[PDB]
Amino acid sequence: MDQKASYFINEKLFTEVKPVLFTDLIHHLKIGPSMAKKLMFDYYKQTTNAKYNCVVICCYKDQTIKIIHDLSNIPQQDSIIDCFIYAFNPMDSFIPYYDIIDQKDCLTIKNSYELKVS
Amino acid sequence: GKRAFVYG
Amino acid sequence: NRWVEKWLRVYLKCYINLILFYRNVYPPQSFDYTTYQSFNLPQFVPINRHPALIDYIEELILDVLSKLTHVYRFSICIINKKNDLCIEKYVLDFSELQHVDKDDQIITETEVFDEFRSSLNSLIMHLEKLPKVNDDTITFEAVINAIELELGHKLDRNRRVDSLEEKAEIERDSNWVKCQEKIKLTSLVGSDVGPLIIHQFSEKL
Amino acid sequence: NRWVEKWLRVYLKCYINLILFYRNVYPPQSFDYTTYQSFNLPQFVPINRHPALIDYIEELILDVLSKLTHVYRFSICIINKKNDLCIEKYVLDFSEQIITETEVFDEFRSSLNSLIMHLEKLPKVNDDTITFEAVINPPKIKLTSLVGSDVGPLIIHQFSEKL
Repeated sequence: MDQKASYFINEKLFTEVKPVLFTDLIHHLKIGPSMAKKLMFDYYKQTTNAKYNCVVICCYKDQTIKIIHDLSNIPQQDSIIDCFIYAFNPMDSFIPYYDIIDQKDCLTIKNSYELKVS
Repeated sequence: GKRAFVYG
Repeated sequence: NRWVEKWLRVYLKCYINLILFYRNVYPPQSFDYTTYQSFNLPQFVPINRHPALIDYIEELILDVLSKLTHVYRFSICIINKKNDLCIEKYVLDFSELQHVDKDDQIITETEVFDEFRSSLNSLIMHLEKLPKVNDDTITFEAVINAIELELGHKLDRNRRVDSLEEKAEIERDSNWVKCQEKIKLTSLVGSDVGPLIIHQFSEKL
Repeated sequence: NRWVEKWLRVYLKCYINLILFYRNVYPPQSFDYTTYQSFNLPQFVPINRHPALIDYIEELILDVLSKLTHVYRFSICIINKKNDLCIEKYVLDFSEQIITETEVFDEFRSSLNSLIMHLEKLPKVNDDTITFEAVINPPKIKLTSLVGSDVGPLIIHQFSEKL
């Protein structure tokens, strides 16, 4: 019932139109990447008049990791396990801009040598 | 009648 | 200030040349997505290099930024070769500018670039969502709806000119002509950053 | 009349000179497009440097604006062979106490900028085998209108039916 995420995605999609790639979701919720996949699926499931669809990355790998642009086709990933949905885009192309984000809360896997101020 | 003739 | 009209120059470069890209007034193979035309762009904007044309574009932007308080609304007009009738009129604004106030505060570089990236991406969105039929035979011309201007008489009155800066200024007042002065109008999301209020819309026919 | 006469007469003389250059009634490089500006405009203003012909068009525009007060629909046709229809009809429609001098002087720029927008955007049928003729009322004709003169007291519809 986590619609607390969904309206926050709704401003960034709509009231201004900069796309979320991943990092806004992890900044907002600090949910798991599997849970972020569930959330983006839920947004896709509860889509009402998306201006344009997202394209997914595919979890099934076979020594390949490809953003799908042959959406109907199955590009070398035939016996598919799963997909991780992200990069919901208003535009023709999928480009975000990239920025420093808060990560001390958000880092899923920390550094083998943690940084020291010294 | 004729026009643009005197102003020809 | 100094940094704020640099941002206005980059924003108008992105706006103008992106309208030029999505109207196919120049061939798309000359365009490539980039961040550097003489400055730092907010988004990857498809820019053809063509140094006469980019000279023209930064010329026009340095013309519009030269007045900077008469202009309340910069715009882009779209004219066919077939008729002089306006195909689209893309709206931009210079309302409540920092530069007229000359306020030092506030820079907010990432925040102003954020709202600029938003307004650019909105321009992308409502430039693909109208279709592509008759994709060639379109041209470009500028229009400014401004509140209080007339500078074109500065060529006259037997003036004697000595400096290159006012040579440029006489070129600014020489290049601009007042014209003689609706069918559809579509909404565009503008940037709503504090000092730079750019309330940008679109017009159709 | 009423103080639009001076800028109207220079506007028609420069309009005739621009038609003479950009539709090459005379040879194109038989002009001087360098040292004359008509109004405060960037573009070249190519008047024929011929003193007898500049006096000829001087008397032409001076007499048509002498008969301005009851003048009929104005045009210029370029003719060498059988066309029998007007080419550039800058229709001088006589209006009528508005004080408009600066604004009409600005307005004749946009009339002449519509002229050059018709001139540089114009194809090429044949070189120098044509002659103009002012007239008051090439396989196939084509319709094209240009800007009006609503800021001016007299409105000029500025139609240009090419070919």
